[PDB]
Amino acid sequence: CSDIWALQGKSTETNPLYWLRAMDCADRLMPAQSRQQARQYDDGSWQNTFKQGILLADAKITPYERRQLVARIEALSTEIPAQVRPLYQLWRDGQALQLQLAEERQRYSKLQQSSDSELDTLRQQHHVLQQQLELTTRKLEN
Amino acid sequence: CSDIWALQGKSTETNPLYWLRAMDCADRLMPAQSRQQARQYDDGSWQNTFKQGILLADAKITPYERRQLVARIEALSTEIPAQVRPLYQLWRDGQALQLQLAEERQRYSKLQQSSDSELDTLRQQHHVLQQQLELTTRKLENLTDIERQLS
Repeated sequence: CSDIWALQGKSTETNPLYWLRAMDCADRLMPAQSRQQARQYDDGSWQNTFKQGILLADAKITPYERRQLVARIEALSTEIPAQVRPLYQLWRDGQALQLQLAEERQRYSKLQQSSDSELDTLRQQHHVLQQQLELTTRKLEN
Repeated sequence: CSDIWALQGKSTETNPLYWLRAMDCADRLMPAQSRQQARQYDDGSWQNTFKQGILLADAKITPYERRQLVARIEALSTEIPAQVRPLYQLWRDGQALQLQLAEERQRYSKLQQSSDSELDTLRQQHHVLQQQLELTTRKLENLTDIERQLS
């Protein structure tokens, strides 16, 4: 696994077995090691961007980091060798669905926040309205 | 792509490039074509069960159906060869996320319904008490003005 990251060349890039190993090796790393290793692959070529994505995906990254990860991976989709596309696609779909999950959890968090604040606003208003009514009833008796 | 599903053997089942090609071909089928193909691989072996899962993955299936497909191949995951395991993990995690998203959307649907019914009732109560107080306040104002002018 120590040797797989440095491999370059036409014969390596177009081999689905290479990228499968790379992804396998990344799963074996500790999240902190994945983040650190990904930093090496910032040249901007599709090969390094893909390698960076594979490593960065296994790190403890933020949802907005993954949003940016997904975007960079989608941008280079046309340069992915035809043989590798089905593997790339499967890995990308995995990153995409993790993003959707993060977005759904955010949606739920916004609904639970807004509903609670709206409910309690009404409950404070119910307290004022109830007392003001009973004060008014009292003043009518006087 | 029509020939790919029929293959069997040690040279094929331990072949990551074979399963990759299968997943690729499954993408090029319509749900009706997927279902018909899946019906022919139901012997119960890990090979067939994996095939079925791949075919039925994008067959417009229910979350319950998805969970069953996942479950059948998961129960035989130890039999999957070392060369194929990394690819199986990718595919399973994709299905696992889909099941998690189905649960999440169901959770959101429940909170949406429950909160809307609780808010509607409380909004209705707020409107009623507003009108009540306004009618009572006006009465107080009116009656006070009469007594004050009298005094």
